[PDB]
Amino acid sequence: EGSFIDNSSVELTTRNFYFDRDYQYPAAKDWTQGFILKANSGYTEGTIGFGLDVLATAGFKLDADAEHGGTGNLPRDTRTNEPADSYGEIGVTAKAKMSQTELRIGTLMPMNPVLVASPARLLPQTYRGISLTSKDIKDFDLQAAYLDKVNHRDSTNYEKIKISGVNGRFKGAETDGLYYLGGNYQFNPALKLTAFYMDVDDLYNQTMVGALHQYKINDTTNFSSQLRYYRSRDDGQAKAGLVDNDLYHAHFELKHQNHKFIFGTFQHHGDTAFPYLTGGETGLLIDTWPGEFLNPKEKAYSFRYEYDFKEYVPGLCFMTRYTTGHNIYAPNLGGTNLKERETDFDLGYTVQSGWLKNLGLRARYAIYDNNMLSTANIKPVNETRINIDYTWKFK
Repeated sequence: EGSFIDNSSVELTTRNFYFDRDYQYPAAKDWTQGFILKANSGYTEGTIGFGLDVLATAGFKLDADAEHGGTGNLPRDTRTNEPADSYGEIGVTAKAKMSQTELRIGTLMPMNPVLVASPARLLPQTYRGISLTSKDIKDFDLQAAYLDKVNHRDSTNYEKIKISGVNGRFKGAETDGLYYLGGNYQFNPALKLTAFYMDVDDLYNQTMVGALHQYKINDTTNFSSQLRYYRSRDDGQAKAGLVDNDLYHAHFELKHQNHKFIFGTFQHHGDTAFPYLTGGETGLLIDTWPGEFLNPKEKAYSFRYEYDFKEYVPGLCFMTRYTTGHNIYAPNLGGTNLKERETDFDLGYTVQSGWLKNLGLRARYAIYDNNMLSTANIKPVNETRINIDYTWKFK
């Protein structure tokens, strides 16, 4: 009984994480230590191959006053509100696969343009469900899933999925489950086109379409164009209320030598905001941090620089971004035509290479403001994140 175990991988990340959200509601602030264990067995020999994945996860308090609770890093007692001394999920996934087409059941971590299990706090959020995925049809990279429960990043248990009522944009309310499906086509070597559909029962459905385009000029000098469209609405009884949003997101990139230069825009049309699920973020951006820019009717613009430092220090890498929003419609929260500001700074040192393969060191700072009412959930804030990740590889 060889492959299953000869090919198994076994990795253990250790993170030390400091999170502080300060306003001028008190600070939401903690210092925490994490442990993430992934064991994915190889595949059994045969026409069909069988396997077993394991996620084992544990967080511990280091300094965390109860009055600064509810960052996403520790759960908190629903009687007393103390953030826990410690906590841990154990999840398990089965696998089957012929060719390059696989089928999974149990803990899952979807990551596509409509849906993202959340990496953004100490521990990941997971769903449970069934996926199917396949690259066997030529040029098509596909995925589908049916998901029925969710385990949060700051919880221990599988709950029912539900929709965020942030800012009063929608009545929060829970579903029985959701599916997605889509993937993408490679049209020709420069161009690549994407399509998804996600139906969340009695809550909302969504259409995503898109296209990425590559164009090179030098060895050092490079440029891409991505144009996406998202049509968000109601499946059946619509227990959330009205959902009527059309989003257009264009995103361009010029890389020259070690520098990048990036422009984004969101353009919202319709009567409401762009909906999403609780305990996480969106499949729109890989991160955009405390400010999110999804208010109803909003028009927003984003500018980004990056600098890779190979020349001086292999592994070192820097970023900064200015993001502005407007014609924002929230009469409950102080007006039509409101606005949002953010300034992000981000410094990542990661050692690929060497005997410290996989050692991470990272600062992130954000300065977010608005002119909306103090009684909004998304509130003017200055957030700090520092983390120290290392990973062992036992096999």
